[PDB]
Amino acid sequence: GRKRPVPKGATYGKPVHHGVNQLKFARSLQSVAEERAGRHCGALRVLNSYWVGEDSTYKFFEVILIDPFHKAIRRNPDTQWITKPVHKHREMRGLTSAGRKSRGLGKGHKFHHTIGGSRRAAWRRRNTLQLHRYR
Amino acid sequence: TKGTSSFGKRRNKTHTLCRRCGSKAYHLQKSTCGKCGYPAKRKRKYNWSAKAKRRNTTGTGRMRHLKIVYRRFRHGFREGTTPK
Amino acid sequence: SSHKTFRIKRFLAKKQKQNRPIPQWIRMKTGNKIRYNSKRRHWRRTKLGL
Amino acid sequence: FIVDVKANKHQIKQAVKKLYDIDVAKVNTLIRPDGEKKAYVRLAPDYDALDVANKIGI
Amino acid sequence: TWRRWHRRVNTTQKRYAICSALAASALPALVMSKGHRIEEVPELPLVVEDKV
Amino acid sequence: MKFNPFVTSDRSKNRKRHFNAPSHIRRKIMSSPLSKELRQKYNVRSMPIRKDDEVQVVRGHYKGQQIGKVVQVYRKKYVIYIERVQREKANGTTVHVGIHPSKVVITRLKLDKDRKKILERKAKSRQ
Amino acid sequence: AKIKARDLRGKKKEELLKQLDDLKVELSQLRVAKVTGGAASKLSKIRVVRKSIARVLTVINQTQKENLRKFYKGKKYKPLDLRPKKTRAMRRRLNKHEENLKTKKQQRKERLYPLRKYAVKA
Amino acid sequence: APSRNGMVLKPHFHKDWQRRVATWFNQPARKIRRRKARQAKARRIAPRPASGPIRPIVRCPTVRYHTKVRAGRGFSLEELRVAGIHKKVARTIGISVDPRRRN
RNA sequence: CGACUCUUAGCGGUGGAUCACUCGGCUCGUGCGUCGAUGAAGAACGCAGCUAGCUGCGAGAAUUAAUGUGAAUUGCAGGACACAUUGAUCAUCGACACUUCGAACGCACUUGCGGCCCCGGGUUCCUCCCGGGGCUACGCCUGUCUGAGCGUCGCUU
RNA sequence: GAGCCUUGAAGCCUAGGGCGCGGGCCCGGGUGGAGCCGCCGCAGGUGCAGAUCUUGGUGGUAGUAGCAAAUAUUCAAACGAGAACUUUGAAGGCCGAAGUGGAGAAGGGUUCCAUGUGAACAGCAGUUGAACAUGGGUCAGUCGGUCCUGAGAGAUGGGCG
RNA sequence: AGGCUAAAUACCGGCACGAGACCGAUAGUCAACAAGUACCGUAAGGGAAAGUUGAAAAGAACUUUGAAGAGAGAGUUCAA
RNA sequence: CGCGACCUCAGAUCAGACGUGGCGACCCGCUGAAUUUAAGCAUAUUAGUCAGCGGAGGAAAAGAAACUAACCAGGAUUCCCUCAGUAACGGCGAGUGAACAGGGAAGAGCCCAGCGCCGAAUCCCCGCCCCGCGGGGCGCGGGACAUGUGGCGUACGGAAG
Ligand SMILES: [Mg+2]
Ligand SMILES: [Mg+2]
Ligand SMILES: [Mg+2]
Ligand SMILES: [Mg+2]
Ligand SMILES: [Mg+2]
Ligand SMILES: [Mg+2]
Ligand SMILES: [Mg+2]
Ligand SMILES: [Mg+2]
Ligand SMILES: [Mg+2]
Ligand SMILES: [Mg+2]
Ligand SMILES: [Mg+2]
Ligand SMILES: [Mg+2]
Ligand SMILES: [Mg+2]
Ligand SMILES: [Mg+2]
Ligand SMILES: [Mg+2]
Ligand SMILES: [Mg+2]
Ligand SMILES: [Mg+2]
Ligand SMILES: [Mg+2]
Ligand SMILES: [Mg+2]
Ligand SMILES: [Mg+2]
Ligand SMILES: [Mg+2]
Ligand SMILES: [Mg+2]
Ligand SMILES: [Mg+2]
Ligand SMILES: [Mg+2]
Ligand SMILES: [Mg+2]
Ligand SMILES: [Mg+2]
Ligand SMILES: [Mg+2]
Ligand SMILES: [Mg+2]
Ligand SMILES: [Mg+2]
Ligand SMILES: [Mg+2]
Ligand SMILES: [Mg+2]
Ligand SMILES: [Mg+2]
Ligand SMILES: [Mg+2]
Ligand SMILES: [Mg+2]
Ligand SMILES: [Mg+2]
Ligand SMILES: [Mg+2]
Ligand SMILES: [Mg+2]
Ligand SMILES: [Mg+2]
Ligand SMILES: [Mg+2]
Ligand SMILES: [Mg+2]
Ligand SMILES: [Mg+2]
Ligand SMILES: [Mg+2]
Ligand SMILES: [Mg+2]
Ligand SMILES: [Mg+2]
Ligand SMILES: [Mg+2]
Ligand SMILES: [Mg+2]
Ligand SMILES: [Mg+2]
Ligand SMILES: [Mg+2]
Ligand SMILES: [Mg+2]
Ligand SMILES: [Zn+2]
Repeated sequence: GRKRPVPKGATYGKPVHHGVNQLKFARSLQSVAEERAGRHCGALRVLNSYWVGEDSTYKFFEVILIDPFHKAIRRNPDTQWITKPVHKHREMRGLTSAGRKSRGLGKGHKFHHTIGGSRRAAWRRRNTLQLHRYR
Repeated sequence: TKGTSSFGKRRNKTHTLCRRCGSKAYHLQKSTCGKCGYPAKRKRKYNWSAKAKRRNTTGTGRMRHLKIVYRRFRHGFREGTTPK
Repeated sequence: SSHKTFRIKRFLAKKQKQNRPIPQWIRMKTGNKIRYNSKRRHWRRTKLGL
Repeated sequence: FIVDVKANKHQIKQAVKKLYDIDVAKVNTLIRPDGEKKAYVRLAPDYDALDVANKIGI
Repeated sequence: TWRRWHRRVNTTQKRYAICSALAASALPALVMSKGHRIEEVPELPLVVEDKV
Repeated sequence: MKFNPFVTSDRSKNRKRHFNAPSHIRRKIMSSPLSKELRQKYNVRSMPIRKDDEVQVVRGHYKGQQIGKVVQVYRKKYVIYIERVQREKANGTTVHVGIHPSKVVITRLKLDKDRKKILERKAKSRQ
Repeated sequence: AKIKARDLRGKKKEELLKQLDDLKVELSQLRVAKVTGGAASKLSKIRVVRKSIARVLTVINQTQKENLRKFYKGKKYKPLDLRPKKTRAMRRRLNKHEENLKTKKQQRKERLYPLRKYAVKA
Repeated sequence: APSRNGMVLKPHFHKDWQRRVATWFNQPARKIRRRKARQAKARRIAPRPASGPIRPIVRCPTVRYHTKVRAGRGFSLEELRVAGIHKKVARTIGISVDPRRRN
């Protein structure tokens, strides 16, 4: 898990938040690997990634990247969806498999917190104080 | 000897005119800017100061390319020139 | 300071270009209400500071 | 003469020799504080500065 | 901006007001007291032909 | 009544476009009516005025029977100046009086091929 | 005397260069006349001289650009100033052919099962 | 703070609701937009009828609404096979097809 | 009797309140979806005949070319006044041009110091010789060129 | 309201006439020059004597305090309408080489120089100035930066995030 | 435990746009005006004041006192 | 010892191409307090917000069920009215707080890995010819990727011979 970057473990708040040692970071390490790979190479497009190794400390992933300007990918129209500019940097918006699995969406009674789109859109639609002309 | 006798010793300017936004903020002793952050690749902007965005965002200078981007978008980026 | 870099002399050269009053024909123009240069900098009261 | 600031002694010397058809002994440049360059172009002793000034019209 | 601007009326009261206005348009004293010049005008509510 | 929703009835917007219209719009603004015999002869209501048009003034301090030729058209001031219409200063120097071209009845136009094309378009559009 | 663009566009570059050199000689002589005092009828003239220099330079650059395009037209990998300019998103448009390019399964599916036109009242 | 005999009130206004106030000032605007959308569809798309695909007779799952009836989604592939037509051929005819609906 | 002080009224004097006006804001709604490595936003400097600011431009610098309209811009002298040649201003702008810093990109930046290729004159040629033109930032993709291994193997000495 | 009017609306003043108990109002007289009011309903950012109220302006104080740190000025002439102060002659003094002298670094940016004006600035004054307006002025192989490292700051390889 | 997909939805940034039971230069955006300007702080940053002659300058020719500032006559304008 | 093939790699100012940065009102991902309330204050509320960081588009996200329900069963995502200030959470204090129906706008569905079958029938690049305007895209001859697996036939609604 991650350690809180506050100096000397001091939070300066209520006793809710003094747990500097344990913040357990809602994104997965697979999503961290996707972020680091795509941000080191923003010219590529992060498709997916998978686990290949662990010992104690270092967790090892292999990431597949798509080149949106090679001619074999600009042709073959089962692949042209990732060439479109709405798929730029999927790894940092949370559009891959590990990204969706870290966002925690899906159909069910176990996912009413993010009922549609995202949890912030669900918060928006549930705390919109809606007002009309005729009341 | 705290005030007017100590104002006379102020002689060496720490801030000098930077070269990206030009606002006298390039701190020479630290080799960085105080307003835009010149050795950083990105402009130093924040949300706690709305007036800094009001000074520094687009619409306050030339927009010498961006206005003619509007002027070409008004017709649709033509390539042919004219009839006779 | 009597010796300084080239950008400071560019800045001081533009300020010497600025330091001149309104000519007598712009006030004589049509639809004008500019009567004196309000951006007139004097070298004692206002210091430009590089 | 008054010269643009992007020129040097050699370009001023070549410009004078290729425009006014006269030889140049030396060129001393300063930056005039309005923003231009003041160039003192001393000519060869074979030429006459008064005659060159009358031919260029100053 | 969220002042309560627009006010809903019952549709029965809307139709009631329409019927009351159309009934009060038939009496000559009410329309002359509103100020329309009905001196030389013929009979109340005027019905013109289908060629109009 | 105004029906097209892409034109203003706003007083501020109309005065803004009027006092900041460019010169090719100000030529259309500074249009002048014609005399009754000339509009009978040409079948046109009004024409934009130019440098060499003869002018009878109908309203103002100078009124009627003063057919003169204009000299200057300040489109910045919306003012034509007439050669016959004079006013002395204090020091005996004459100067032309400011006359707006909407209070101007043109008695003689200037003949030009471009104005013949304009007049033909006016007559064809008036029909 | 006047300098017309249709007069400039018909001449060769060896005459345009000499006429430009003559315009710049007149430019320098009227700069000398501007510095000295009694040449007050030459300042609108130096205005129209520098506008004429701009016109001649424009005609020369137009001629050079169209002369470059006459043999860079139809060539693969044309240079960057001759490539289209429009905007970056319109550079990252695929193609009309790459947009209309469809896979064989979807093409055969549209061959077999096309959309129908109909009406349902009786 | 409380008073005489009135109902205990707990309004949910402690959160900063003033930023997120969505007031329907564009409700006739959306009405005109959606009128023009339906009219532009009926003009440009087809002589197909508005609300094009046909919907099934469907009973509502409840002990409350199951006495009533509803226009469903699709025609429940076993039903479509008994009617005897292909799936996408039915979709191009105008039959709405849902592969999930059982019988 | 005059001088000083107080209260009204008339007139006069910094003062700009009230009233009247608006090329201004504020709110709402609709239409479109638009930056950049082919150099973005921003900044510095410069440009008018008389030109400090704003506005407009980039050594072609108060705009160039083309189209449309059709005799002006204007405070002043001048300039094209021509239109049975091409035509001033204005708007559109679709063609050219767009100094320097700036993601800024040869290095950090003191406008300093270089390194290749080509062209002109300077002892007609490199040898740290002047001017001009092109290139020279990081990461990465596909393909080409070169070589590193006691990584694995084939054939032979 | 076939309301009021450039034959004078709003606004403002008034030792004028009046009404209502009062909130206030109507008319007359004087400036002003383009909009205003009455009734019935409707909606308010709708009435000020205060809040060490906010902004702006003005009195008593008041022609009052104050123009007093560093020994000191005086006569004649001149340009000038105008001189305790500007310039020159002369006299007497001070700073007295650790200077009230001659030039520099940082800092200022045209203040340096000439000509002209003296409403504005200089706490009085000017014919004077660092004020104003116009025009000038900074020339380098051999003076310094540029070259070098010092304390230190720093990117790539690498690591962290 | 792999992936795409238009529609209804949102928009206080931007390009034009139309309306207002809104405000009227101490109000309304800080800014109707050479406004993020003058100016202040080393810097982050803070941040103003400031609309109106006339229908057209026709902005007072000329005489006179003073060196001028200013003034008395005279004149333009319905009106100084 | 030398030559060659494959696999791991390094170099270049190799040919072609790509990301940086800005605006950020709407949208996505992370993490992220306290003033305030609870009349005190720790749990709670403020708030999964303010600030901070990273991204793209005119929309974004989501989107074809490892779903809802438990009866005469429905059937992608989104948006509105209801559900509902309800079930429920809470020093069960202050307060917080959904969902399934149901009615409407919108309607569009699909593809791939595996399984086998097709002698890789597939894609990238280079050179010349066939070509029309304002310009780049099909067909001929050899250089690579790919058998550690291109493309067609296939998608849980069954599919193939
Ligand atoms: Mg109610
Ligand atoms: Mg002491
Ligand atoms: Mg750098
Ligand atoms: Mg300062
Ligand atoms: Mg308006
Ligand atoms: Mg009580
Ligand atoms: Mg709060
Ligand atoms: Mg005031
Ligand atoms: Mg032209
Ligand atoms: Mg070169
Ligand atoms: Mg009343
Ligand atoms: Mg109030
Ligand atoms: Mg109000
Ligand atoms: Mg008061
Ligand atoms: Mg009171
Ligand atoms: Mg007080
Ligand atoms: Mg006082
Ligand atoms: Mg005294
Ligand atoms: Mg005393
Ligand atoms: Mg003293
Ligand atoms: Mg004397
Ligand atoms: Mg004398
Ligand atoms: Mg002595
Ligand atoms: Mg000593
Ligand atoms: Mg000394
Ligand atoms: Mg001096
Ligand atoms: Mg003098
Ligand atoms: Mg004084
Ligand atoms: Mg001065
Ligand atoms: Mg020497
Ligand atoms: Mg470091
Ligand atoms: Mg690194
Ligand atoms: Mg799935
Ligand atoms: Mg998905
Ligand atoms: Mg959508
Ligand atoms: Mg006022
Ligand atoms: Mg103000
Ligand atoms: Mg006027
Ligand atoms: Mg009067
Ligand atoms: Mg309390
Ligand atoms: Mg407390
Ligand atoms: Mg919480
Ligand atoms: Mg935030
Ligand atoms: Mg970005
Ligand atoms: Mg975009
Ligand atoms: Mg998705
Ligand atoms: Mg409670
Ligand atoms: Mg909560
Ligand atoms: Mg499925
Ligand atoms: Zn900066």
